[PDB]
Amino acid sequence: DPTIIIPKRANIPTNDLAARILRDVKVELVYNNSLHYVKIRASVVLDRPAGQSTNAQTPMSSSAVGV
Amino acid sequence: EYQDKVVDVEVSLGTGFETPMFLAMHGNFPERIRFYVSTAGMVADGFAVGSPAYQFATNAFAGNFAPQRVAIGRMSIDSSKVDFTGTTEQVVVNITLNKVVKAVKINVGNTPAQIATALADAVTADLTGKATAVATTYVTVTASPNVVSVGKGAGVYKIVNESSETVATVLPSVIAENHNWYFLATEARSDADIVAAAEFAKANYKLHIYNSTDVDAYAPENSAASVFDTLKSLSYDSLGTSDAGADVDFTEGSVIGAMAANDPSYGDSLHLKTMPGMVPFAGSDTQRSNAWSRNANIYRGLYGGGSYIEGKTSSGQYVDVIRFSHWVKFRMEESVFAYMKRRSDMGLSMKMSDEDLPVLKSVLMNNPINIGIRNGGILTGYDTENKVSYDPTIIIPKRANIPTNDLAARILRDVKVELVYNNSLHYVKIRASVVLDRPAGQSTNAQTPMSSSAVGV
Amino acid sequence: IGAMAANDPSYGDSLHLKTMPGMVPFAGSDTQRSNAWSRNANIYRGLYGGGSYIEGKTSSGQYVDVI
Amino acid sequence: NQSKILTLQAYDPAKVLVFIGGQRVSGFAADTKIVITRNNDNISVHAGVDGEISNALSRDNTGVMTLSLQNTAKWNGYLAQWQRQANVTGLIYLPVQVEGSQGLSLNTIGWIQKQPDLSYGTEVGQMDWEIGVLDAWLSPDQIQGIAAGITGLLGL
Amino acid sequence: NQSKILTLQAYDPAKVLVFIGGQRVSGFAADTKIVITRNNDNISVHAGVDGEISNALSRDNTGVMTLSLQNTAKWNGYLAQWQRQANVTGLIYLPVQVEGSQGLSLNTIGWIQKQPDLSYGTEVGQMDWEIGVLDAWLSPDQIQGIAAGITGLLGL
Amino acid sequence: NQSKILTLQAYDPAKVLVFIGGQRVSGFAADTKIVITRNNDNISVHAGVDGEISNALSRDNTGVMTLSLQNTAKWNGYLAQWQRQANVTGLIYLPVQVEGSQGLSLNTIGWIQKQPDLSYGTEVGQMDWEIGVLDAWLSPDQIQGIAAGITGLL
Repeated sequence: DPTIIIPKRANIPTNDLAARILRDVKVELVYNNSLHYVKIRASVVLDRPAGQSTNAQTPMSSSAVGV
Repeated sequence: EYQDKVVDVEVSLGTGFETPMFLAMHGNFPERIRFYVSTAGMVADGFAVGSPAYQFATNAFAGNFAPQRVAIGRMSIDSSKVDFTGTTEQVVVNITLNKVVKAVKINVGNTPAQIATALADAVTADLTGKATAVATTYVTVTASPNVVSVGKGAGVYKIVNESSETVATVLPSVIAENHNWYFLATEARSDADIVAAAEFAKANYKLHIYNSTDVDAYAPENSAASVFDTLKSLSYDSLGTSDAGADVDFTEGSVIGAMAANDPSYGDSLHLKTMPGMVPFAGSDTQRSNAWSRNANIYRGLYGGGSYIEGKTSSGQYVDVIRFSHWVKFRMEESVFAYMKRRSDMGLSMKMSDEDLPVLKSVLMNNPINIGIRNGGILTGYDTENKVSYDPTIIIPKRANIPTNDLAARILRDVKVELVYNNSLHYVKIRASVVLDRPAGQSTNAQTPMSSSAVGV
Repeated sequence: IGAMAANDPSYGDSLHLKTMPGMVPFAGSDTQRSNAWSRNANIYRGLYGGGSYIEGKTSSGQYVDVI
Repeated sequence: NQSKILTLQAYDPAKVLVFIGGQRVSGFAADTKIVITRNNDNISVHAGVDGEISNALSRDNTGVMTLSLQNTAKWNGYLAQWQRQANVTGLIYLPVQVEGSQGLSLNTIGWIQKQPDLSYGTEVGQMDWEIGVLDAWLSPDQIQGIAAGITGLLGL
Repeated sequence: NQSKILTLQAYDPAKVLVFIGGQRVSGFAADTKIVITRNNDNISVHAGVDGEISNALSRDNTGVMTLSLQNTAKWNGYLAQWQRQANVTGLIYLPVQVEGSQGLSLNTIGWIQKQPDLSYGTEVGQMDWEIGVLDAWLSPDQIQGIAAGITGLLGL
Repeated sequence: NQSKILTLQAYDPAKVLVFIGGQRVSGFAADTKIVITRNNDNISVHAGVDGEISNALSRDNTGVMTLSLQNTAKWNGYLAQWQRQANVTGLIYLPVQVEGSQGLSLNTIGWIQKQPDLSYGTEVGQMDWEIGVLDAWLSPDQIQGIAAGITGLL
């Protein structure tokens, strides 16, 4: 999300008050990229679509052993 | 990078888990543990086709629960022995200097001695001037710093690698190195080696799997002369099963292929699961009983298919229970450890006070417990025979009960948990009845059946 | 030092389990870990995929957070 | 048994994507975005003279898709222009895709069936476009663990 | 994505102009000024004997337009006089135009279909005139950026 | 355990500035000053007979902000003139920003929804202009700290 910060009167140096200048205002943005190149990986089967295991359990996301 | 094609389309035609570790005898690399993702990776490293490691790897990836990554242990090889005992074209696949596939061939009275010496003669200059072979029924083969691998190609002969390095000392070396493996397997099928591996496995909380061709497995129930007896007598836990092809292709991989991806949280048993690569057991009815009392599982074919039987371990405990206990331990300390680390990274590390200790109930109920209840591994509810509930409970000490010594050492203990395991179904019995004349009649007593007798004295 | 500079002692937080971005996990078996501990020689140890600093005992044996 | 959460992430109406011709559609209204329905049942049953039951599969799979939009959306003008062009020339068939969230999805070829009725009133009105689609079989697609489940069903 | 305002200026019911014969119409009532609807669907579908679907464009484009007025408006008398004159002589066709605000518009030739029913009660009543129109295709017209969007749609 | 003060600075109502169209609003009435409420629940729940439950996320963030002003403030005339001008021309949207003292904030686009009643009596009355906002999400921009990533054992 964009953010904006504005100085408060307690942080303006006395010199800038004489010159009447405000600075250190800060903004933040994120740019959105377009798409240029795309790659495809096609596959043509000949005899039978590849079979899959009958393991109907939910696929675990991590290994129990961690040492 | 430059891409000439804005859109690229390459066409082709015809196209975590608990990783095991197999401790082989070889010298194809200097390290002591290497991870492979397919047999095609092992051949590049100079492993002969049909070699002990090659057979184990292909069986593991062929199961419904393949691990998709395997570890290979390394032990020094001093000699390899090819035994032609038994009546038997006999191709022997060899690889030398990791740069040639010397598939020597023999064709053949027909006694082993003829082929035994014939192959040794064929080995000479069959190049091959960097290795030696000496006959004697069997031939001894030895390398010089040349990688030499021998693998079965046909015939009845078998491969027997040999090494002076003892398993009992190697295992500590391979665990000091990368330890991300669960199943333990070896090719040192001597009686001493199996026992030593079993003892190590239970100390480091690994699972030991092995196969035996010993005929004493199903010897009469009163005779104790097999490995199964020794392991049983020591109250070890190891999933030993008796098979005939174990000593040719090392079918340990097939068993692992049916368990690597099986999540323990479901309480799923190993009973009746298929083992692609094994062969039906040919013993008679009495032999099956003898092996059962031995706690030596068998792979028996029924109604055309093949099915494992009873998954019992050496000590008599069911394997699924053993697996469940390890899963609870491993995935209970991990969740607590992970929560503690997150707190310390923020600077707000946990402190032993009554205001924070209670939080551990939410942590334990989150990762290990609730996952085990959705999948049905953990029972809940109320029992009317015992009149006792089955709900998990957790107790946490309060700051007033921690001894002053533990405060200095910063240790918390006496945390207690309670669980109930859910059993699968193995055997079912039916009592059918066929009527011939009339379905059995019943009394016209339409009163509600009384549940007790009035007289009680 | 990067894990202590901004950590004010007033919270009583310690160096246990803190992550050091750039060190390498200790490899020496498990007994070697025991020898170092008696030496008051802390080690960087990897567990569950990450890296964790274990105990900040000083040379005299007193914990660093106390000092 | 106790209570259980059916999914892990909540169903989000904005995550449902509707594509007509190749452009996402925006401007939905009220509390119903799209409604997908069939025209005929999948199987018709016939009774016999001695208890036999004969079932016949249907070979028609057309359906309807009601799109609810505000009368302040530009897609109203897009659809009106497309309707006029189709009437003038003859091309009426355009692709239609709906990517559901935690639910069934659709991918077929559709056409404009009936123009809705405007109603200028005190509040902002609602226009409902009936889009007819060739095939109306919903596809599990994103939902995982379906191939294994299908082979689990027994029957004879 | 977050929320978004569909337009810049709010829809205003008084900005909707209705012209019959060449004069603006005033005297609307209740919470519904006009309702524009068609009589038949744009395309009728037919099933085949082996799965083929055949579509036929409709060539009838007549519709209805319900005008809601109070029974204290002079346009009631205007319409009654026009109806009597049309019955006597034969001229029944007059132009009809509706200029919508932030919405679709209409421009065609219409006629008076059915006279409403009076109802003198405690409160002030409502009369609804059905005006039939030759062509009932709504036109984007005021809405901008439609020509570019029309060429954007893909289809085969 | 000892009682702890929450914030080192007291809550000053004069630091809660209200900006509509770029001008500061002055002349608020007594008791409450700003009331911000949503219109519908954030998450709806579909309870099942067996026990399975599923939730949906609301995509509507319309809200109503109530401003209370005295009868003698010029901002009443300002709002009346703005209402008339928006009615005749058509443009009805203007920015609205609220800055909290030690609380949450708000910054969206708003419009005048309902005009308040005007009573005349012995005492000076109060008129509550009802302002609607496109989105009613309160923002914790003023408070410093990022613990949302730290929190959450989901």
